[PDB]
Amino acid sequence: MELLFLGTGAGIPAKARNVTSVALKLLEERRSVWLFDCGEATQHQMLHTTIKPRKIEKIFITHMHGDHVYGLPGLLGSRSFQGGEDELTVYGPKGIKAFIETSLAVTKTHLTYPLAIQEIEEGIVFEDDQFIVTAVSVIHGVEAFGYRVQEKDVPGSLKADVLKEMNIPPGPVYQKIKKGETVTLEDGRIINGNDFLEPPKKGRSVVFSGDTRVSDKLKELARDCDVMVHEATFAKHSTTEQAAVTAKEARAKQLILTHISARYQGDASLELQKEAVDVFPNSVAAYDFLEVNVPRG
Amino acid sequence: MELLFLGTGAGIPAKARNVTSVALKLLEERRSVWLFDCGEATQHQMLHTTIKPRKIEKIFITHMHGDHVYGLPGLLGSRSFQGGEDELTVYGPKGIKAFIETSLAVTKTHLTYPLAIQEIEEGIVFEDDQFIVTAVSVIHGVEAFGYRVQEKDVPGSLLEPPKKGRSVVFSGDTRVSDKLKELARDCDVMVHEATFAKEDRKLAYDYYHSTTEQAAVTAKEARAKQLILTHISARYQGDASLELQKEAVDVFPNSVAAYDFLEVNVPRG
Ligand SMILES: [Zn+2]
Ligand SMILES: [Zn+2]
Repeated sequence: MELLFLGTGAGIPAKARNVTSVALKLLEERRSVWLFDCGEATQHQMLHTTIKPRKIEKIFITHMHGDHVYGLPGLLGSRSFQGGEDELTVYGPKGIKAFIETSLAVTKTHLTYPLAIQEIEEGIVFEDDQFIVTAVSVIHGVEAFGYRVQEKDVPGSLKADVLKEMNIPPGPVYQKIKKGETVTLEDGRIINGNDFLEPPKKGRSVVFSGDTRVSDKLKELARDCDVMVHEATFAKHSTTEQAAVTAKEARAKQLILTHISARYQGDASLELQKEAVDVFPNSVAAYDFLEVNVPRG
Repeated sequence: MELLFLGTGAGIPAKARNVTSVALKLLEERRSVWLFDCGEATQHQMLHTTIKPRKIEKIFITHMHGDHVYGLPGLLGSRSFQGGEDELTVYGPKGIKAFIETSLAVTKTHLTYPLAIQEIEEGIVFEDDQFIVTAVSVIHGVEAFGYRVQEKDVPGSLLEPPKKGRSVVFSGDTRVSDKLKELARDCDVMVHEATFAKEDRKLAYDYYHSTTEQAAVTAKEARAKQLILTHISARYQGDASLELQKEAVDVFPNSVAAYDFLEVNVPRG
């Protein structure tokens, strides 16, 4: 699991930073990538990476600002042009449906894959046996959402070499053992499946703020998360400091600041980082193509 | 008057070429720039030029395919973000209004300048005392147009010799069209798509595009003075693009394969 920042700017594109988009790579976990926001030229940034449109499974939009969505039509179109056939779901605030459906309609685009669009509300926006994503209205009167991607604890992996070494060849019995069932082997031995499973893997979690302002809702949303990705500036100081205080109180493990305006160049960026670091040591001022690993434990 | 190619690639963005957009720089003639088509990231390409969003006075869209229009919302947005107050007019086929209006409404974008959207029809789309811009239906499946930008002739100045208006023709996306060559009669510069190589007449037909040879032949029969090939598939970049060029050169000597950031001057003949 890794975060690959495709665009870390704000408002409008700059040679140094494209408008916002962060890729949550889950190749090992689901053979896919999930995108958080999708500003114009996001697919162009991807051309400089190993990420292809076909690998994108989901796209989550935090706010209906142009610098967060104008890259969607193009990305959806390229994925179709390239022959992607897997389903893709877009989650976003009200208006995302119209934006997408109207764009694809006027450009006479016929997708080669199933496309699901969900206009979200505070609560659980997606869940399966592996992950659960919750969305929260961060700022009191704002049509923006923060998201928490929570990887669920993973059942302990099977100690297959030990089984083979006990002369228990791969097959149906492996499934029962995996479930913790007691099994009767071909030679008559009785084996307790649980004795052959490693401890469960604790799920990791990444939180995406969606707005520069902070709140208690943000703090609780990010409680004990591995990485908190926050928008540091408005496209137009204490903001960063507050983000850092929030991460500290929420006990997040790492704070990454993105959505940095042109006003901050070169050293200015490092000063932004320093502001956060003074409160929360493990803080980062993201930059385009930065990649952050999210290890278990 | 110069042509600045911002994006010369076909269908989808490639590291080598971005999707379609050609800037007709008229700084000396009108103190502005006109854009023909606006694919995604056109504004990003502009960041590598001296052209700023506020200097864009008009945008002409050949057809509604994404690689020719997805850059509009961003560009219009940036122009506003940056304080532009001059009117901007966007011309395009039916649906262009819905595309732009929806995009701006869902993002609650309030432009700092007046925006006019003209859903065109074959014929004259714009005319003032200085220019006459005409559109003609081309062959591309979806409703598509080709454009001719005709600078009007002017009397000499206090006397100076008269000035013959220059002309530039844009094919947009299309299969070989007679109406195009007919509209492009005696034009100074013809910008024509060449999505496929000479020997790919079949693929060209199927995807409603043209070949290098077909473009060259159009220029030749229309008596254009210069031909510029654009909308190149990612299958011919680097020196392979030179091969495409040569195919054209063989029919029409004055032919050039465009590439991102290529700037071509349009001299008064
Ligand atoms: Zn095209
Ligand atoms: Zn087309």
